[PDB]
Amino acid sequence: NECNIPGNFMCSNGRCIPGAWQCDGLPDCFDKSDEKEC
Amino acid sequence: NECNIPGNFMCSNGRCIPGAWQCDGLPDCFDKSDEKEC
Amino acid sequence: GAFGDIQSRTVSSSDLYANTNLVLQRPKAGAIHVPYTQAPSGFEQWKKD
Amino acid sequence: STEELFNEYKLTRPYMARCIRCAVGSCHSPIAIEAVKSDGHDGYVRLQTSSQYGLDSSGNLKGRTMRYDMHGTIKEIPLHQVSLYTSRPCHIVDGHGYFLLARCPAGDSITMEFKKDSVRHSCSVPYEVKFNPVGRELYTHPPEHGVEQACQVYAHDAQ
Amino acid sequence: GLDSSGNLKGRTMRYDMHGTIKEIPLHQVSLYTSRPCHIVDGHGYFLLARCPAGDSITMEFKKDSVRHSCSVPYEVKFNPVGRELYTHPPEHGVEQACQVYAHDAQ
Amino acid sequence: TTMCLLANVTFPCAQPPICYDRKPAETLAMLSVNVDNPGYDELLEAAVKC
Amino acid sequence: YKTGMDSPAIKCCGSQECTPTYRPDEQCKVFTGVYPFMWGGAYCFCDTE
Amino acid sequence: NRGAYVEMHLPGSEVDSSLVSLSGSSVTVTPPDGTSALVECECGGTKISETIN
Amino acid sequence: CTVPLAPEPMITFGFRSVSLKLHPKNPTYLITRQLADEPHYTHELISEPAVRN
Ligand SMILES: [Ca+2]
Ligand SMILES: [Ca+2]
Repeated sequence: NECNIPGNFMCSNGRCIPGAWQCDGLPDCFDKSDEKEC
Repeated sequence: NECNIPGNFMCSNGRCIPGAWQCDGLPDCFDKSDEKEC
Repeated sequence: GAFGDIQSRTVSSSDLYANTNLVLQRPKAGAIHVPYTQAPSGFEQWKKD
Repeated sequence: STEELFNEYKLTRPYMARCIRCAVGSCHSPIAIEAVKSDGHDGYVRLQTSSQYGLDSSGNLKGRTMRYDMHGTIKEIPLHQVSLYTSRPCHIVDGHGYFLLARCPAGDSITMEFKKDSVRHSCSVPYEVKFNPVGRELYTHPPEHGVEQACQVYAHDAQ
Repeated sequence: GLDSSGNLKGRTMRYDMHGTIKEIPLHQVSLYTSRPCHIVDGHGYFLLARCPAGDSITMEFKKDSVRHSCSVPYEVKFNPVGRELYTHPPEHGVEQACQVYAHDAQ
Repeated sequence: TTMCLLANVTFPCAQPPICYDRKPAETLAMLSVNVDNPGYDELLEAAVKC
Repeated sequence: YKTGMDSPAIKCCGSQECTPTYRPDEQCKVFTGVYPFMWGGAYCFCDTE
Repeated sequence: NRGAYVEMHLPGSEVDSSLVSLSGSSVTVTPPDGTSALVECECGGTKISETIN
Repeated sequence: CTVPLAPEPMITFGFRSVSLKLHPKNPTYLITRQLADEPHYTHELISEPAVRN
């Protein structure tokens, strides 16, 4: 959905990570939601 | 030129080391100024 | 929030009187927890007085 | 899309500046601190340092690393090796160029330090880092639950 | 500032351990009053540090996976110079006469 | 429409003749002159990348 | 606000002047009798001036 | 053991994503070894199936 | 941002009077005002248990 803090990307499980952690070659989400469509 | 704190030795680049670091065999100041005359 | 918001008749009475102003709140979107609001402990406030 | 944002700090380099409180005394520091902007609410500060974040030691992309000048020869370390603290220990979120986004509690100074193999580097500057609640209850640490409210925090992305 | 056998090694600390004498390098000794401190030097029984104010001091190190500590309730106070009361000294200003512990050992 | 400058050359700002990966100092001196400019972000983004 | 600060202009055995820029609340002042220190060493070779 | 106790309960079902995967056309569920599971879908109609390994 | 939520005040009614028992968890502003031409507002920071009539 939407993270409360503006500059964040939301994982599959609802955990918000920074937007510069999406598609970086390092796993951060459970089951790699930042590592799917890069 | 002396340092401010009363027990310091002064390097070539102005940086002040403790007074017993002057001839100690380990490189403390840039360009080894303290280790030049031992 | 005062002395005796918890009142058990003896130390091992297994029947206590509780008037602690406990109110349940609505949980955050996407979180499994029980939020609640209540007045703080009056035995601690009595120890502070 | 993040790389077109990022590419402008390829034009630059880290530098060595003067920190008045190094690990021993006053020295010339690879990680000297320019400003600490804490005007948002929930404890997020924005450091500007004498180092760079996100570039490798040559100039290209790399994930969570600090890049710093060391007497001419630009070096690098990972970002989980860099700690910083105001009064309590802080938590680094991300870095992008000369800037860093931490999460610090309030305190009357800010100290950044990393550790080499046996050489410890530090910089402490007397800049007030402050914490700001939201609304009419003056918490010191943000709560576990409550009513949602509008705020104004530092954005995580480097847009 | 001494070696475990009795020589003069540069930056180390020399401690007894159940009758027998050991040593570690000084950069694995840490202390703190309220926030962390920074050891400058040491000579004999006396360490010189730089510390913020606090109620106590905890000097600690870790030789094996066994952590040594000691906390004593001794007040450390930070004393400003001049008519203007600060907690961390400024980046710039004017220079007044102050009295600090001399870094040497004379 | 806004035309940037490198010399007496009003080139399109979205397509500069030089890029930073091939010219290290000439692109920095290209961005040196177009600082006071409404079209500096376009020249910036087109000046590092190709 | 944000106090912007231009980098210092050092001249070894010479002198300087003040060039205005008409920036907001701009303070400019020159200082003599300097002997600065970079990370490499003494930036000048002169004692005074 | 002094007279003060905390209370144990049956754990619920923890949904785990790392089990469900995509084949070519169907949805492949791989329960962990020596452990049952259950899958609930609403891709067709109402659905429930307690699959064991 | 998620903000906390103070305990419910215990309102006791009287003839042309409202009493308020206020037990705060952390310091909390009580802001009152009358709905007339003179509002007579009251901006107070209450940090302890306090009765306000
Ligand atoms: Ca990632
Ligand atoms: Ca030396």
